[PDB]
Amino acid sequence: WCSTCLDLACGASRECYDPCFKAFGRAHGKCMNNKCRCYT
Repeated sequence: WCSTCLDLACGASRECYDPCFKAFGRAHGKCMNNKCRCYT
């Protein structure tokens, strides 16, 4: 289904930038399905 997808809902680039950065390493993702999905 989703490879680089976190379990946190989107709503603030900063909110997902914390995890999306500590999980994948790069704060670069978007909000898909009420959830932030980072990509590489």
